[PDB]
Amino acid sequence: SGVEGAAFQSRLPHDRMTSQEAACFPDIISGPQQTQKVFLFIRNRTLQLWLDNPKIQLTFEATLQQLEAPYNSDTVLVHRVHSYLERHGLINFGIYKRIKPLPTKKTGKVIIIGSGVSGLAAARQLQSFGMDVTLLEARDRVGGRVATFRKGNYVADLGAMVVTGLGGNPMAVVSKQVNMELAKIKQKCPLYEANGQAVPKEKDEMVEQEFNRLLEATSYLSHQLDFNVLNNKPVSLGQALEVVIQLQEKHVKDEQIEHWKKIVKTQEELKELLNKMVNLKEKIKELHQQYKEASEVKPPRDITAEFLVKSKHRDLTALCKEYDELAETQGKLEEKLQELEANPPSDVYLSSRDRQILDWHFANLEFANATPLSTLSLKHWDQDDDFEFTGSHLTVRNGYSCVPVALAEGLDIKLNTAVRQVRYTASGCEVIAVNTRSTSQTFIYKCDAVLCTLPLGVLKQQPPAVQFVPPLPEWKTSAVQRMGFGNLNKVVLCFDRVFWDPSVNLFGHVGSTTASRGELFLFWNLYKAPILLALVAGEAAGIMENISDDVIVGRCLAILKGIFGSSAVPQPKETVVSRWRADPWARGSYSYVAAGSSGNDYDLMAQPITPGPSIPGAPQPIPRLFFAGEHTIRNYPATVHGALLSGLREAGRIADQFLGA
Amino acid sequence: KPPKGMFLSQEDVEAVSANATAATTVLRQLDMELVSVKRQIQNIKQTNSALKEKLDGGIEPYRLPEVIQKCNARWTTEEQLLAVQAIRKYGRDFQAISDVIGNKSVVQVKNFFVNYRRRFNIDEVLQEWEAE
Amino acid sequence: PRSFLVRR
Ligand SMILES: Cc1cc2nc3c(=O)[nH]c(=O)nc-3n(C[C@H](O)[C@H](O)[C@H](O)COP(=O)(O)OP(=O)(O)OC[C@H]3O[C@@H](n4cnc5c(N)ncnc54)[C@H](O)[C@@H]3O)c2cc1C
Repeated sequence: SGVEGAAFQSRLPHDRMTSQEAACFPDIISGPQQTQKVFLFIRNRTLQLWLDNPKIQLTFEATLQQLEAPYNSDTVLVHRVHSYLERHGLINFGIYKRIKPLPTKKTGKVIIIGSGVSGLAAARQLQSFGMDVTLLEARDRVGGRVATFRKGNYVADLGAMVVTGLGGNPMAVVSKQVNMELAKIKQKCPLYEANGQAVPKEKDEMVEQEFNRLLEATSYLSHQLDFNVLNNKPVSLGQALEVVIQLQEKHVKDEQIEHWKKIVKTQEELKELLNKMVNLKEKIKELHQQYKEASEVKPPRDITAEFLVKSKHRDLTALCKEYDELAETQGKLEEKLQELEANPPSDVYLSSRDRQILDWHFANLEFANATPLSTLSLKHWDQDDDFEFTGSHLTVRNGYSCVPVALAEGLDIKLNTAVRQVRYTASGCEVIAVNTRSTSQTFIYKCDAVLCTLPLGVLKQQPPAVQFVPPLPEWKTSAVQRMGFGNLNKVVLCFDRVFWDPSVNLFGHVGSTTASRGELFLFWNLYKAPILLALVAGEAAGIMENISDDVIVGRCLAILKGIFGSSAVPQPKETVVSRWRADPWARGSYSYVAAGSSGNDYDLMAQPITPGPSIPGAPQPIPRLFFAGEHTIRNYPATVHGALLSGLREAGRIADQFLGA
Repeated sequence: KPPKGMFLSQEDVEAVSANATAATTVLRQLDMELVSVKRQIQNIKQTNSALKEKLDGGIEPYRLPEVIQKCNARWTTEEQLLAVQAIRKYGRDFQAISDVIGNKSVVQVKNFFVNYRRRFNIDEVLQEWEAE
Repeated sequence: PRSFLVRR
């Protein structure tokens, strides 16, 4: 459908009212089914209209115009629905031509810490609602963890690189509003072992299938067996994978044992039979001579001498029958024994070479979560799974910076302004910053509200880069402590000519040791110009930041030579190496669900702080200190769309507070 | 609902979890157990190689040709006396006694056992066979 | 998170 597909593109159920809607429309959701379908249609339709043309403001009037009866009947209902959507940033978000120019008379003052996507998204929304907004940014540029390298025609993202599908992604709307060159990623990714030899197709498929089965096993181990605590400590995903692997090694051994144990049971049947056949051959030999002697008494003989010949003859054909029946039973136990020797169980679970290739699939998982698997919560690492977008993953050939730079237009942004202290009281806030260039030049910003978009890395920093006065409550600081903030670096290799398969976007390099599985484990070509991006993931990321760009480009060229040959790999024209853990305006790459945390901490990070009263016995103050950023959005963490959506959320929560709902 | 080609019982998990080196311990216990079963194979198949040796030639040297003698209804004095001695050496094994005489079916042996019972004191002959 | 995995 069109109306139902607009609900889906807005991450809303088309046929049901959300918790947020129930809060703003209690009269409707608590009332009769008919009115709700009217609500749901008006909502779904308003969204459809915005999405069909997101380059110009959708006004209340424009909405009512294009609504057919009986849905245009109730004009207040349509006005409530339109206002809700506009406020919560489901319509008229991003960069659109405004119909009615914004009124010169501004209500309320907000300081936004950081001009990353979360910051910029919020700032636009608040200005749209007619608040006075100022962003304080420590860097000499906007975008934050969206960082794009540019020298001549060379263009390469050191931060966010990938749109993780357009199906329900609000970056779909932004891509129409801003010229981004979105290019699909071809899923074909050949591996190449330590030497330079592509993994054999049969083996590649075999390890990849084992990896998925190993993961699926950790989930079963987590949910069905409830193996989520061990020694009064939360179970890591790494721990669960070790334990699942060990149990697979145990089963390989247990299998061999049961197989050999049934070979000895057969060899001991055979021994018992051969012993019986040897003793019977002796009794046949002994009894044959007896008959030979008795029959060598030539006739004529009395009847006792005749009987002796006959009785011994009978007795000997009997024992010769038994031995022939036993020699049959011998033959079938020798067939059975030759079959068990022919069909042995597996010698080993995984060879040294298989374990190295499996370690690449673990590196890939350590890249995705930007952290060693030993840090990830087994139970909750994938807690955002149900909200993933549909459609092909794409890259920005333009460079992702095109997006923030666009969002920054028309906004009061103080660059080279490092927030040092955030003061919040019953009567308002003071934000104290300094010039990054000369730390002595001090600035004081007075505001009704502060929106903090400081990365979780910065919030974690001990001792603190930013002082809160009064200090943040235990419930907030405990969440900051618990939550994971990961690391993941990129090496940009700019060449003069393409020496790689230009229809292959990805290709892996398998590390020799487990300890270095992350080290330059993957290479991207996604750009018009000849550029390769090497990821440094897992435990490698932290360690490789203490090693110089020359040595890193060194290890890079080596690995590429091994695959393409010394004659094909030139010196690079330009090289850049990200060091995100050392970057003091990031202190890492993005959030992960650490062992001992859950999605619930993402919600704690998003809860605003309400100061105490100035004079005692004074009424409960309004909230002053708000939080946005990828670490604040439980359902879309560690993404640009997550940051974007977190900004829009806080802009609505602040407007509701300071302009009324 | 475990995955196909993965084995994960509550017992095994607890047994690798129970200790900090239980994993490596449980695996060597089986490695040693596997060596002990593989040496027991070498032993018993070297034992069995030796017995297959002592059987070399089968029983073909000690195998006697088959008698094709056509079963007859007329009881000769020879046959009567073979029978009494067969009753003496064997018991009521009517099959063996027929095999000895070589031209009397198991039926005729069963018949004989009552027809002549009075005259060949077969009751006394069976008592003598039971004593030994 | 999971979303970022390659070769899915
Ligand atoms: C290597 C890498 C790859 C990624 N790949 C992807 C991807 O493919 N797809 C995707 O969707 N997401 C990706 N992400 C995540 C994405 O970049 C972030 O989730 C998002 O940009 C976070 O935006 P934010 O506004 O929450 O934080 P930021 O972008 O960090 O913005 C916060 C701002 O605060 C500023 N600041 C810090 N300290 C101070 C201070 N004391 N005073 C003032 N200002 C301060 C910073 O300079 C910054 O501008 C990636 C991240 C990294 C690091």
